[PDB]
Amino acid sequence: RFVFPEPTADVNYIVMLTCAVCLVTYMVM
Amino acid sequence: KYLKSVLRELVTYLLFLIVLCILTYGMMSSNVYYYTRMMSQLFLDTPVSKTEKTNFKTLSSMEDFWKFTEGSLLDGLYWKMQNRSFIFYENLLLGVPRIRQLRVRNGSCSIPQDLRDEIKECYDVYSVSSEDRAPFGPRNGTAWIYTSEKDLNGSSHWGIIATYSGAGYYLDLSRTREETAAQVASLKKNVWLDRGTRATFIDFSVYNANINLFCVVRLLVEFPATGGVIPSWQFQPLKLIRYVTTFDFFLAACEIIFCFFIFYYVVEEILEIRIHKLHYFRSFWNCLDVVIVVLSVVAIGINIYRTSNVEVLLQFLEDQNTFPNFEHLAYWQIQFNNIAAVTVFFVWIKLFKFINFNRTMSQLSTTMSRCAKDLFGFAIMFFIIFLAYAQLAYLVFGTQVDDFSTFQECIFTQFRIILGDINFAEIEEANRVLGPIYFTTFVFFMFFILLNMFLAIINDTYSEVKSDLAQQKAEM
Ligand SMILES: *[C@@H]1O[C@H](CO)[C@@H](O)[C@H](O)[C@H]1NC(C)=O
Ligand SMILES: *[C@@H]1O[C@H](CO)[C@@H](O)[C@H](O)[C@H]1NC(C)=O
Ligand SMILES: *[C@@H]1O[C@H](CO)[C@@H](O)[C@H](O)[C@H]1NC(C)=O
Repeated sequence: RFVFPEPTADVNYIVMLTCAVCLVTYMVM
Repeated sequence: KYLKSVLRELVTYLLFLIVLCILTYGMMSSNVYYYTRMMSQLFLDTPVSKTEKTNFKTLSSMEDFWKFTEGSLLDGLYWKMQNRSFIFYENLLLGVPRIRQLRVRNGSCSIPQDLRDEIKECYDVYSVSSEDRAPFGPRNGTAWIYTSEKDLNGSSHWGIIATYSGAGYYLDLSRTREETAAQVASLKKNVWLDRGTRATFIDFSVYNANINLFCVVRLLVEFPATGGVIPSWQFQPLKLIRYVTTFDFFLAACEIIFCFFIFYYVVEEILEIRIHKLHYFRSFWNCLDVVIVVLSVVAIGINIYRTSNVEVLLQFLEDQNTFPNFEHLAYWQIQFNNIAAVTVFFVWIKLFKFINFNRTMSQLSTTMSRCAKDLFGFAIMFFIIFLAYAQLAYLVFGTQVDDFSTFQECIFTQFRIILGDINFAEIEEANRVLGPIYFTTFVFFMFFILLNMFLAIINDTYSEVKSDLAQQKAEM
C-alpha cells in the first residue's frame, strides 16, 4: 500500500511556485 | 608591527601564485588547439557528398543522417596507408567506433477517441519510463536487442533537449571500411532509424603518437518528437600516459608542492578560526580564503578520483579489437578544468589585499569598498526590473524568435542589447504591437535612466571620500 514512483523528470512548476511563495511571504512577514 | 608580519604572509602568497601559474601554463599547451581544430574540420566542415553542401553541422532530416554515416564519416575514419588506420598519417584510430540508438515504444501516449480514427499511433517524447525495451525487426544481433545501462558501462549525457541514459541498441563497427560500409548498408536496408527513434550516438578515439594526447570524439544527433534534427559534437584532448619526459616529473613535483601549500593554508585557517576570533565572517577577506581552499580541495579530490582510475586503458591494451570506454575520463577532465579555471581566478582576485603601498592606491581601495555598501541596494532593485523584462520577453516572444526561446537566453539577449549588438529587425515579424513598444521601453528606461544611477553613486562616493581625506590634513 505504498509506491516510490520516480517515473519521469518533467517537474511540476505548480508545487514549486506554491512553496516558493509560501516561504518568501514567511521571510518578509 | 604590521610590516615584519605581512612580509612572510606576502611571500607565501607569491610562491603560491607562482606554483599555480606554473600549473596553468603546464596543462594548457599550444598544440591542443590545432589538434582539435583539424580533428573538428575533418568531420564537421566537410559536405556529406560532393553533390550537395549539407555538412553534419547543418543536418535537417532523417535521410541526411544516412547520407552522412556512409560518406564523410567513413571517408574520415579509414585512410589507406602508403590493419591499422592512421587518420592524418599521425593520428592512430585505436579500437573501433561504436554507434548507438535510443528510442521509445509504440503507443507511449494517449489520444482522444473522437479523433482516434486517423491517429493510429503516437510516439511520446523521450522519458526513462517510456523507453522501449523489446526486440524489434530481425532479432539477429546486439543491434536489435535492448541492453541495460550497466552492461555498457555508460552514463548520462545531458543533451540539448533532455538527459539521455546510457542504455539503448548499440553496434560495434569493423576496422576496415570494406566491412563497416556493409554493416551500415545492412542497418539501412532493414529500417533501423524508424519513427520511434529519439537519439543517436557515435563514439571513437584517436592517439596521435607524436605528442602524448589522446583525443576522444563523440557525436550526438537528437530527434525531437515534433520533427527535426539537432546535431552536437564533442572532441576532448585527454592525456593518460603523463610520465615520459622530465617536464612531467617537474609538473608532478609542482603538484606535490601545491598540495603542501593548500594543507598549510587550511591548517593556518583552522588555527585562526578556533584559537582566535570566532565568527570572523564580516571581513570578505576571510570569506574568500574559505572559497579558495574549498575549491582547491575539491579539485584535488577530483584529481585523485580520476587519475587513479585508469584501468580501462589497461583493459584496452589487453585486447585492441574492442571499443575503448573513455567517456567518463573526458567528463571528469572537463569538470576538473571548470574548477581549476575558477580557482585561478579567485587566487588572482585575492591579490588586491596587497596593494596599499601609497596614498593613491589606499584611497582608491577606500572609495571602492565604501561604494559597495550602497550599490548593493540599487543592484537588487535593477536586477528585479531586469528579470521582469526577461520574463515578459520570454512569455511574449519566447515562441517564435528563438533568441528569447529560453529564460537564460532572454537574459543573454538583454545583455547583448545593452552592449549594443542585437537589432530588432526580426521582432516586428515576431510581433508588431508589443515588439517595438518593449524594445523602446527597455532601451529608454534601462539605458538612459537606470544605468546612470551607477555612475552617480560612484561619482558622489569618490568625491566625498577625496574631500574627507583632503580635510584630514586641516587637522594635522
Ligand atoms: C502502433 O500501435 C497501434 C495501436 O496502438 C497499432 O496500429 C500498431 O500496433 C502500431 N501501428 C502500426 C502502424 O503498426
Ligand atoms: C539475420 O539472420 C538471418 C538468418 O539467421 C540471415 O539470413 C540474415 O542475413 C541476417 N541479417 C539480416 C536479416 O539483416
Ligand atoms: C563493460 O565493463 C565490463 C567490465 O569488465 C567489460 O567486461 C565489458 O567489456 C565492458 N563493455 C561492455 C559492452 O560490456
